[PDB]
Amino acid sequence: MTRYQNLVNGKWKSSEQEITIYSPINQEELGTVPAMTQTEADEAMQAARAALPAWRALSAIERAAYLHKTAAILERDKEKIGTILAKEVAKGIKAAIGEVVRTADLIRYAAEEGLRITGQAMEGGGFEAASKNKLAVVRREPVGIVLAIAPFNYPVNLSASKIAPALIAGNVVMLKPPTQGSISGLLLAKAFEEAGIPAGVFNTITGRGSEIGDYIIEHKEVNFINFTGSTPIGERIGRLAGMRPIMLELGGKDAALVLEDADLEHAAKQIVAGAFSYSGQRCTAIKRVIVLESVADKLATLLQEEVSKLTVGDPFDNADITPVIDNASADFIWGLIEDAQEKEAQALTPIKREGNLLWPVLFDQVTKDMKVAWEEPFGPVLPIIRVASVEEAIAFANESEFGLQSSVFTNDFKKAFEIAEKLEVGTVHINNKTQRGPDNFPFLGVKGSGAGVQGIKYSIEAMTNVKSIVFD
Amino acid sequence: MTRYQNLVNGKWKSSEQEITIYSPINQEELGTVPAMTQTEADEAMQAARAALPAWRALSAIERAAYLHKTAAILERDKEKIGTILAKEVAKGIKAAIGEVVRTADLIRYAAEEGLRITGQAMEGGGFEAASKNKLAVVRREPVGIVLAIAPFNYPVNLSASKIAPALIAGNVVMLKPPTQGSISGLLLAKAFEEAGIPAGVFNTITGRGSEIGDYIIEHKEVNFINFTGSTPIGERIGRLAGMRPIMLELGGKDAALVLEDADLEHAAKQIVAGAFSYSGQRCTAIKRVIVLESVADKLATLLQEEVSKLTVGDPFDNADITPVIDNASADFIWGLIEDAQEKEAQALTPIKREGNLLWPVLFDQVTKDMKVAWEEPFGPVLPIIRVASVEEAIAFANESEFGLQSSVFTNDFKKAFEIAEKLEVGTVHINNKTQRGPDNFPFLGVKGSGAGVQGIKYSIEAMTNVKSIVFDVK
Amino acid sequence: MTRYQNLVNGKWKSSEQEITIYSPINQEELGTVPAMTQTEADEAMQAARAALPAWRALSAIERAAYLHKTAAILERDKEKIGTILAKEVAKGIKAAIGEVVRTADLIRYAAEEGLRITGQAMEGGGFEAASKNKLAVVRREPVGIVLAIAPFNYPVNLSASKIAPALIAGNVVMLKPPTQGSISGLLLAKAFEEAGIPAGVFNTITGRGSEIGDYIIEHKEVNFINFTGSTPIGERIGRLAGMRPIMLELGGKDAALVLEDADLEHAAKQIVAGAFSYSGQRCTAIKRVIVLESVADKLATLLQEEVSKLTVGDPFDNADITPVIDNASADFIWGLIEDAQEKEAQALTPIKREGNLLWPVLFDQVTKDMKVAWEEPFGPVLPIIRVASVEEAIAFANESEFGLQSSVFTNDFKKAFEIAEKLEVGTVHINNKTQRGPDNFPFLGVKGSGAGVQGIKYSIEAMTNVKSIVFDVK
Amino acid sequence: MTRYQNLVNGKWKSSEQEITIYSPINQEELGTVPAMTQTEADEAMQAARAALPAWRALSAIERAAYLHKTAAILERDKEKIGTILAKEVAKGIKAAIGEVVRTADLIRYAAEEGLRITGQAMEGGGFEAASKNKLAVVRREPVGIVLAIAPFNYPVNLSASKIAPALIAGNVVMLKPPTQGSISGLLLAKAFEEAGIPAGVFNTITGRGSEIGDYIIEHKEVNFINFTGSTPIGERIGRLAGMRPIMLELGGKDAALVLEDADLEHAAKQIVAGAFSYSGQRCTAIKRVIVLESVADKLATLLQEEVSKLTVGDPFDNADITPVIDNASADFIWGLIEDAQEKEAQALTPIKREGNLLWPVLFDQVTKDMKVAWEEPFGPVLPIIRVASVEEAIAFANESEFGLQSSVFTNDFKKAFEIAEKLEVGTVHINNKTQRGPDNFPFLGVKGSGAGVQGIKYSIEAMTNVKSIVFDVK
Repeated sequence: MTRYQNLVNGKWKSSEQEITIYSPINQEELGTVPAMTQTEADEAMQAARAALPAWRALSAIERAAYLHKTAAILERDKEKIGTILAKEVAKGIKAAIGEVVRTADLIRYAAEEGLRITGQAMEGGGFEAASKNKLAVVRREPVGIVLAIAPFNYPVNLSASKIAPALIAGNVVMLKPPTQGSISGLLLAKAFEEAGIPAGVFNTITGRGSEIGDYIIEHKEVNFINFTGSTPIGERIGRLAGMRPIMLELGGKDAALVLEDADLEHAAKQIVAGAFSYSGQRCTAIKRVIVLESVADKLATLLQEEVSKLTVGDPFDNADITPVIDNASADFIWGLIEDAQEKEAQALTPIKREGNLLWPVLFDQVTKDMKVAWEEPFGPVLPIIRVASVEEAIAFANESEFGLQSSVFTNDFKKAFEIAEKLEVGTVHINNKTQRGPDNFPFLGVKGSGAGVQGIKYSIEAMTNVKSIVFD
Repeated sequence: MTRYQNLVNGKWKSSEQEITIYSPINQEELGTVPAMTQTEADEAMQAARAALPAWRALSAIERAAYLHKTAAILERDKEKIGTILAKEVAKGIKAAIGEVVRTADLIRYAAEEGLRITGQAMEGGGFEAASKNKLAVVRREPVGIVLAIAPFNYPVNLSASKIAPALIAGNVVMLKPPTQGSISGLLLAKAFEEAGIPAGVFNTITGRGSEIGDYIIEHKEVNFINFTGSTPIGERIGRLAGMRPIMLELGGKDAALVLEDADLEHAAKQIVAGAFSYSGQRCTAIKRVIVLESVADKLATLLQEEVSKLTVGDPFDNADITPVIDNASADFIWGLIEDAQEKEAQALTPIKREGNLLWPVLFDQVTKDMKVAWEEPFGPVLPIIRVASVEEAIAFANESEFGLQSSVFTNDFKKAFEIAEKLEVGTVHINNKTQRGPDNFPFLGVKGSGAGVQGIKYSIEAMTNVKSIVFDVK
Repeated sequence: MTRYQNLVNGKWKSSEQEITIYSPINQEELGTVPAMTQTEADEAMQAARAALPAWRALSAIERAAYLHKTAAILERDKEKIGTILAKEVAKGIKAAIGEVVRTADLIRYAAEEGLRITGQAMEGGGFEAASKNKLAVVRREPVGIVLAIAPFNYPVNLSASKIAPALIAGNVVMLKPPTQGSISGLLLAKAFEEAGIPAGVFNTITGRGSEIGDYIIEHKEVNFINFTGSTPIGERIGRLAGMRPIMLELGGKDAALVLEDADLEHAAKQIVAGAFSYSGQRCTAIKRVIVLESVADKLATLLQEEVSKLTVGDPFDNADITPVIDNASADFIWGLIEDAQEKEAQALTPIKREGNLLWPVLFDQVTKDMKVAWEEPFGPVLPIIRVASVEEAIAFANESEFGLQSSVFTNDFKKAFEIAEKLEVGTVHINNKTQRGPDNFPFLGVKGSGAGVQGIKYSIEAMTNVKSIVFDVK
Repeated sequence: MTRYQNLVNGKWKSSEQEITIYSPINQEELGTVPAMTQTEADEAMQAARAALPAWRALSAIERAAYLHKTAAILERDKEKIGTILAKEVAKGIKAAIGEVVRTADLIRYAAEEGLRITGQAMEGGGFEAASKNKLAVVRREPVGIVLAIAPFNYPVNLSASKIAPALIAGNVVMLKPPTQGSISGLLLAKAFEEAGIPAGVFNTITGRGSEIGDYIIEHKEVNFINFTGSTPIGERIGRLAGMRPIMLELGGKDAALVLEDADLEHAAKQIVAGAFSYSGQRCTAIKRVIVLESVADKLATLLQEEVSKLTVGDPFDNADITPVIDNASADFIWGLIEDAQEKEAQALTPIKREGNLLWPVLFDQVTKDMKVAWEEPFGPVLPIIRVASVEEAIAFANESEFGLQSSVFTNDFKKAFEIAEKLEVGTVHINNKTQRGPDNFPFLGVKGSGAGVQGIKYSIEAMTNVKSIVFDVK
């Protein structure tokens, strides 16, 4: 048995109690991570508070050098990290190695982007002539101790997208890796520690949501909460964070609005790739197709073909559809499928289940009464909703309680721009699948899909405070 | 007996139950504002949600034209608005007219600044080569409905600072005027309605807090809370908002760090002019003087002289020290003064209380144990703190619960910059009093002084969502 | 016998000699302007140099107040300015009044844009760790005396697009109104003097290009040359300026690339409006149609139908084509037409001339051998050029020695956005005619079509110097 | 006898004739560089024009990768290029190694800077309601072929400061290394070719100035000229470029204004370090001390001690003062010293010459009538000027014909910031010496000291053209 331990104040620490992690594919005992106690979690935050000053007292280029060394150590260990990440969140082996290398690239970009944050030198005289001799120098300072909470679906990539923009800002961070995927967060901590980052600048917390989960969020040293997860927990984090600054990125039901003049082969390929990447267990995925009744039949057949050519197996065979993360989620997916299937929705793809591994289901003839039309599954299920006009498509898309992303497949671009401006959403992709995209691109969700704006530049900006120095 | 009404959906409505306003000067009946209910608040919110699309659909220059007309009408009626404001919050008559003028300037600037917001057009090829043919046209969109809960100390200026940056961005607003100062907010609504602002884009909500307060501040149709007020109430609003965006401007106890190499005459003038303005009832006022023991005696002498030159009396006599707004607040300042007196603090100025009319009190020899050294009085009392080192001064300043603004009074700007970067505060004024400043300057409070960055450009960017459209530049 | 004067040092001065101005439509005496001599130009430069400091030492808000007063006076005299402008450069009355209104709006926008020029505060610690405690406050200061040389096409709009963006920056302006249109530049000067702009801040120089034309461009007091005109004079004064900053706005041969999936009725209307507005005498006009071979016949029919509805007459009837500015230009345009006609190009519209008044001529079947395919006519002539593929269209468009603008008419925007990147122009309009456009938008020409970037923000930026004030914050 | 070759299409060519390079230290043989003819320059131009589309096409990550590899190879061969550079320009050996390291750092910063270049996305709503639905995507495009010609001062660093910004912007470059320092530029080209930079995107041109040069500047294929050198040559290049964009960095007398309250001990050290780094042969070195008469004697004594500490000798052994670049410059500096010595200026340090090696000379009592007070010596001598007031100091500093940089040694930053706004320079260092600085900081000269803004971001923005793709959104 491999026993992993938390990085606290530059040191490795085990707790009295431990948590054992099991593969979502084999249920094989994968390792063990410590289960910390409220007191051991205070010690970690006191270490962070004590390491804050000497760390934000460095120049940006030195801590950027630390980040670059971490990225190099990550990239040389891509297979070692990737195989256990694949084992732990049931991800394809090429996909896991891919996110490790994409994480290294994200860390490099964040290091060189937080290294160029310039301020302002505002003047006074265009507002009043009595304040004409007052220059204000508006620079930007770290918020302090940033607590990053990572999702299971990307334990290395979303955690790093939280860590690195904080660290380059002069900002001490504490990571809480998810319960399923804590080994990956601890391997990221291993890379950070081997890079030589000072003691207390990067710390990890592992435990059970019952003991230290809400305690670390409501702590006084914590200055910024950066959370990725689902809306039930995001609502709590928003309510009990207080007046304190937060960044939440919760779920979404991204719609693929397909119109009359649309390249339906391109639309079908892009929709299936987006919808069934990582079994649909990703927040930025197409989770409903809203297509006009004129082209809906051609689109349905094309989608059926694309979904049929998807391989459904083991992660290490690089299957397209690997088993979902646990049995509770598979039960939720099966409930959504049963509700849709008993309400007379034609299933264009076979519906079958072997434990966690459940087959991609493509539903057609979906109405407003089936729950698969409204709820985010995180499973390989894709409803097809048929509407009469583009106005009904806009109304149906905007009737969701979520608003991350959308796709507006069409051929007229003034029409796509009109539709994109009418969609209550954060990002509109025209003629493409929804992505978190190049990570310089902004990433946000509106309505109940999040709070704050992600992306490297905006993440670096958000975990900082502006300070004006006003003189004559 | 004047009965004011609420601007709801472009029409003046009144409720069957009304609140009476009494001037803090004479306790004279000053008017009567509606005290409306849950359902009337629902109707106003529905009117705004219906008024969005036709107002979001307007171009920026048309929305700016409405705001320019509002500012012209506000400059037209300086004396009427100013007299009613002076009566209602016990503010000097010359400073009430000045607040109306500053409000008109603020909303002109907000209109011309919000019609000038540019998006980004970033590319993917600098991040990775597989995204080289990808353009994100990232622009800005309204949040929707904005609550603009305003404070008593500036009912016209600090409500327009929330309204104008919201309306120019494409938002529609609910204004909740303060309990004491509601008539001033309704007069600002008069100006807005007379400007021809479309129906439902500006709405006002007056009522008893325990009825239409937490209700409106947690409605599902509210998209942004913009609140100025007290730190406890700000805590509750950050709680009740949820994951909705908020701007909170809360209290602050601004420090005036005075060092040895400091021009003590200028420091004394700035400190008194900052501390005893509107009887200490601002949030960016000097509230602590932290001075090195080397120069503390000369500083105290100059401070005492200039506090003594201050005028106490009637607002219509343009007195520097007008009555405070409540009996409860007057009792709060009295309790702080009593705690300082009982604990052997050297009062350098007479302590008097003729009703609401507290007297400007300059306390010296203030220690860490008195409450006046740690609590925001919103009254004309100014403690003097003595420290033996600049590090000790920085530690004492950073022990505060508030982080709004601070002054460093010195002659060496290199060390002034050092101290300024060491102060846990939002703005540092070097050799000058703290102030909300040229409203184009950023205005924030770290710690328990608030959440969000204010200032005209910053407020326009705050009440606005990011929308990016990503497509292939093939 | 109306006599106009030059605004120099806040006062009006006439010279010994004069230039008589004749209407391009009636040849009737329109007035006289002074023919300044070199020493008078020196005195205007000296007045400007003496007025620069106190103008620089104002607030942006005060200079903006001056600019706003000028814009109000301009909009007050719409018809008085517009009638004379139409008489002097043969614009339509509606066109001339619209020009004056557009200049008023441009001055207001430039005023409100010059108030919001923010500098940056740069740190050295990102570049190297030895410079971490070193901060650069990089702001922007006026270049000094800007000389604006205006065109005849827009003698009020393309003169205020140089003066207003400079006066807001703190720069003093010397205006050289065009030879035809000099009355208009002195009528704009009257608005600036009635506004009350300080003495020396705005001065005018009307003379002969032989006596005071390279003398003013080669003066030592001039710190920025802002010129709009034709490419030969632009080449001359670009070489003639030396190291001094210049902004050249020269000619263009804007192409309308029309593709097979284009909406040909929209394309035809857009092309005709752009090509024959002000009878082709704009720099930013469609000067050639590069239509693809498949849709060329249908596009030519639609183009012929819409060129046949254009009213050819006099200004005061608001005709579409009015007489060209002078006889030399009519002769040059006639030479281009004759060359095209003898080269066997089919003329789709009648070819007729009545003095300066040329009828719009639409040429089809134009090859690269005809001079109308390459040379800019500044008159009512539009060649139609047929190509086999979009590669040949792009090659033919890029074979010109002028950049400036282009219009790609198509229905696939990922194709228009790909052709736009291959076009060697400053601005590509997609499914619309070329235009200087919202004056907030960038306006630039590449190749031989200009130097520098205009647009209100970029004009304000370019006529300023960068000043960095690096110090230590240790 | 090493034979060096020019890089063109990724291949090394040599010409028939060649120029021999002699070290300024001992007139020793360093090698020969090609002396190409005008036809070979045409072939290099054509190679770059052919390489441009494929370099423009590939993404910014890929160009940045090439630049990063060049920087790594420069780090690898510090010692080789360092020793060759020290022999070639009589640079101190540690100074030469340091220049190569700083060059690699500049390459890396420019590559990472070029990825972040983001465009605007403008709307027309706030200028006009008519064009509310119009959106302009304003991005940035390379000029084409950039011609960078380097100085002898820093033939590796001031070469790279032109190569890297242009070449990350998407431009292809060809470098004309100095006559004395060509071997160092060819070693830079060696690093670029070894990194695997594509063929034709980086070319090198060496030869006699009277043959290829001037022809090189006047070529039709050159789109940008980036020159650093002397003011007389830069003025010729400004005339000879025409309307094409240029960026010129020329000489300067960086004044050191020392005031009453200045920390004289710190000012003396800063002044001597700045004035005598590389024995006076920098453009941004302080070449002139303006000091108030009351503190002038103490400042002069401190300056004398600091100058006496300086070591004179051989570049190996790391002498502070090393032989000047050639004998013509040694004669020019000696003529300036003779003129100063003639008119009763008291030298505080021995005047002494050993052919090419000059001793540092600290002159006092320098007046307006001596040439050393107004001519740039590019040699180890600085004058001290006595003034009676701050206004007199500012007037004397602004009588110069050069802008560039200047230092104000004081203790009141509010006074220094006021003197900085009145000094006609590009950058003003408060209480520190003039320097090109963290290369992220803006570097500009304002009057006869140059044209354009350098600095890494500013040089990237200068090498590029604006492009708009205005289209309709509704």
